[PDB]
Amino acid sequence: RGSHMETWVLGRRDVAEVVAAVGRDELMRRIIDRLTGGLAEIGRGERHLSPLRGGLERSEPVPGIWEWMPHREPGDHITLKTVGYSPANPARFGLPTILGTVARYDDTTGALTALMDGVLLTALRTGAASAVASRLLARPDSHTLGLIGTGAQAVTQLHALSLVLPLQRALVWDTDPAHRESFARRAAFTGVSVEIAEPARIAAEADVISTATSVAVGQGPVLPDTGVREHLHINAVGADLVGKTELPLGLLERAFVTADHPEQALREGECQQLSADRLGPQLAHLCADPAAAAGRQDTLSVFDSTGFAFEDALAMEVFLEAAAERDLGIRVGIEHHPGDALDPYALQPLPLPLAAP
Amino acid sequence: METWVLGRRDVAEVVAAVGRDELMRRIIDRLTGGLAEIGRGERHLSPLRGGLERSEPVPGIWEWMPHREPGDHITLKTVGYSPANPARFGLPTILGTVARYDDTTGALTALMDGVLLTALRTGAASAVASRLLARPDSHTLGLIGTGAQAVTQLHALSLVLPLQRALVWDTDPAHRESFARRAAFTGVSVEIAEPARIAAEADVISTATSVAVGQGPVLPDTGVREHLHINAVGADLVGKTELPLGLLERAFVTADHPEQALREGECQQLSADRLGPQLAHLCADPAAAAGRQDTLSVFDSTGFAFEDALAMEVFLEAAAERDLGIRVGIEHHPGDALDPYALQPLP
Ligand SMILES: NC(=O)c1ccc[n+]([C@@H]2O[C@H](COP(=O)([O-])OP(=O)(O)OC[C@H]3O[C@@H](n4cnc5c(N)ncnc54)[C@H](O)[C@@H]3O)[C@@H](O)[C@H]2O)c1
Ligand SMILES: NC(=O)c1ccc[n+]([C@@H]2O[C@H](COP(=O)([O-])OP(=O)(O)OC[C@H]3O[C@@H](n4cnc5c(N)ncnc54)[C@H](O)[C@@H]3O)[C@@H](O)[C@H]2O)c1
Ligand SMILES: N[C@@H](CCCC[NH3+])C(=O)O
Ligand SMILES: N[C@@H](CCCC[NH3+])C(=O)O
Repeated sequence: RGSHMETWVLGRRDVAEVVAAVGRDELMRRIIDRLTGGLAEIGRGERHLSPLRGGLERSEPVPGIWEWMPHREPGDHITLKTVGYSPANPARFGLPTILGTVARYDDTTGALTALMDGVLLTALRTGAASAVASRLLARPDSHTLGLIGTGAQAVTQLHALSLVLPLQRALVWDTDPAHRESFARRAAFTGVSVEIAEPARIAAEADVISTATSVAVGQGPVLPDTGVREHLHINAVGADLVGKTELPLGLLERAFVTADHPEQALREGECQQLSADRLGPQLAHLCADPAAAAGRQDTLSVFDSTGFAFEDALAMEVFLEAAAERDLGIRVGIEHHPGDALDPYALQPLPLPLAAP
Repeated sequence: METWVLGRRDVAEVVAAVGRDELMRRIIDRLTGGLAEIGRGERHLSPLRGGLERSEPVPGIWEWMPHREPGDHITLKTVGYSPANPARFGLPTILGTVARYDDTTGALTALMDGVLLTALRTGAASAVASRLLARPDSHTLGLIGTGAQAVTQLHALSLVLPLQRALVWDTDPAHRESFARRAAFTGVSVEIAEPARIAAEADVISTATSVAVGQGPVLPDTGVREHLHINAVGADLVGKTELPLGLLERAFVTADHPEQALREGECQQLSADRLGPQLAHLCADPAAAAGRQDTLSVFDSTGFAFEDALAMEVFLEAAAERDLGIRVGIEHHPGDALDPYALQPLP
């Protein structure tokens, strides 16, 4: 742990190479497996939920939030995801709405040991979480997926869920016609047929639904309370600003609701709409004991998804394992570790030339 | 767009090209101007920092410190306090990094060392406060704690006050005995002296210790020169203080960040209504300080992220001028913003 040590940086090209080498399906399966196992450890009391995430809300050019998401594994390392939600990014800047990075700090010394992209990782672990929850709460013969919001998360929602359920078709809606019209192309690699459908038809026909929209505060719901199939399972994934919800209260009030992180869901999930005592067991509890969801595949269920840093730490480990196996990334001395630990000015600039000019 | 990364080597090169005094002055100047802007209501204090307490190896904390300049950028310092680092690992107790994110898009635009930058802006803040609240003819500086921050407390204060000597103490004999050579570059003579003597002879003191919660105080509850000014710089865990209560309770106290001070500063010992005007208020109206040079004063320093934003800008200006640093594509920006898998080209 001496001063010599440096930070392992995985850039955009290294993350691409992991995907190419491992393959999209297998990478996602790995992340599903890792999350499943980690959530079960939480459910058994072996590990703790992450502290509540925090952020700085920004009103322009459309309201969004930039957040910090710490998770400590005592004695090992601290993970921090720094992540923005800026829902004008695609149309104004050609950038994703969700832009972030994930860092690892040594628990013992506090040294920054690794840093990587958070955009891909976030999309993957968020799809994976919906898959963990849906494998438990959706009918195992579910064939039709509904998606409300067909932006970036929708892509990994469909992908992840196609890996745990025998999906054959997706019925999809977005309030931006261009975004719903491009979804078939973005979704084609999954082999799942895509059709555009209005929310009322999605509600009526889907076996499982994911909502993942940039709906503004107080502008929900995004799925009307219009008649749904009895066994419907919904992943409510949209999460950013306090005040943002996507599901109608009438539906939520008659569902079995599992939150990823109950205290956080009550603040910024659909559980904003509910009292604490109406919540079913949390996702970690279901992972430790799937029968705590007994019977809930045949009745209305909702997985309230907010995202928490433990999920990022687990996904990051999957990337760092595959990247280490292929020798990827670079090492950069970012942090100053002075030769004399008590002398901040003990720096080492490049030596000066000796020869006469 | 890619992230501009300034590592230890680039930071060393800034110091070598600009020089230590000049770099410190720039930071003093930027902070003085920034704090005065806060004091006029043109800018605002950072939100309260947060952290994760760590019990081992000895109690420490790893913290996150955000600051937003709306429409411009967001700064985040991530910083550990791990006071076994020097002796166990040869690492500084304070280890961190500073990142900048575009406010509009969220994108990570710059990343740099936080170790040097922390020590500089922390010295600078004491200099800002001391120029206001110490006697202008102050000749004797006292330092309690002679580790990393002491070096920049001395340097910064030597630039703003006519200091002739530093009386110093550390509970680790090796740490006090090495201080004269770490300080030599400042031209201020160093003498090792016990806390009772430092308390009684200093014109200005900075306390900057890794004292544990429940340990200390680091000066005795004694009589002091009437005009004594103290910078209380140690700050880490909730619970941690350095000064005796009887000294604090008869001082005029200014905090860098009053809410933060009340939680993790000397002001943890005081009720909220005993804090006086904050540092930014004095910076915008130096006349409010001028009567308090001749009676006991304390600057309660915790550090806040605005200071890190300002110091980082100084470094980025100097680095751009010499085109230092590298560019790394860290964040994935997919060719289609709505397609996370659009990673093309595959390697
Ligand atoms: N739960 C988690 O772990 C997690 C993680 C990542 C992102 N998120 C959240 O998922 C949501 C979507 O993120 P993204 O990366 O897909 O954003 P995106 O901008 O790529 O896609 C969101 C889409 O929602 C559409 N939309 C807005 N209002 C709508 C409405 N009323 N009905 C239908 N569609 C609507 C937009 O037109 C856009 O296509 C955000 O709230 C984001 O913060 C959650
Ligand atoms: N802005 C701020 O106010 C700010 C910024 C950086 C660091 N700090 C804080 O300043 C303190 C010191 O940081 P550092 O980087 O110099 O750490 P360091 O470990 O380099 O030096 C601390 C020194 O304090 C000494 N010490 C411990 N207990 C003492 C006692 N009772 N009396 C005298 N000396 C004692 C130690 O032996 C050590 O040499 C920490 O609390 C740190 O978190 C505050
Ligand atoms: N400003 C709020 C945001 C909470 C997180 C919202 N997803 C906070 O820091 O507490
Ligand atoms: N655990 C506390 C620590 C505050 C920072 C102390 N200097 C928090 O997150 O609020």
